[PDB]
Amino acid sequence: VYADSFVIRGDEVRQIAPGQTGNIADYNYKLPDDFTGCVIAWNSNKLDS
Amino acid sequence: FSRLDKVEAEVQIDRLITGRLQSLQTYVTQQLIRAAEIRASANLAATKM
Repeated sequence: VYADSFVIRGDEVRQIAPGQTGNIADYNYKLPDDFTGCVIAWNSNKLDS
Repeated sequence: FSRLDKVEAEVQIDRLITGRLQSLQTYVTQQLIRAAEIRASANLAATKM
C-alpha cells in the first residue's frame, strides 16, 4: 500500500485522475494510465488555512 | 486519439477492432464454401478426362 499526501486548491482536484492534462498534472504530479486505487479529498479550511 | 481522453479511448477502438476483425471472418467463411464447390467440379472434370 502506498500513501501520498499534499494540499491542493479546489479548482485542481480533478487533475489527479489519469489522463487529465493541465498545469498541476504536467509539471508537479500525475498518475499513469494504468493507475490502480483511488484518492480521498476533503476540506482543510479549518486547519491548513 | 487526438480528440478523446486516453483513459477510455480503449473503449471506442475496441468497438472498432472487433468490427474490423468480424468482417474478416465473414470473408474467410465465404471462401470455404466456394472452394468446396470448385473441388466438387474439379473431380468431375478429373473423371471425364
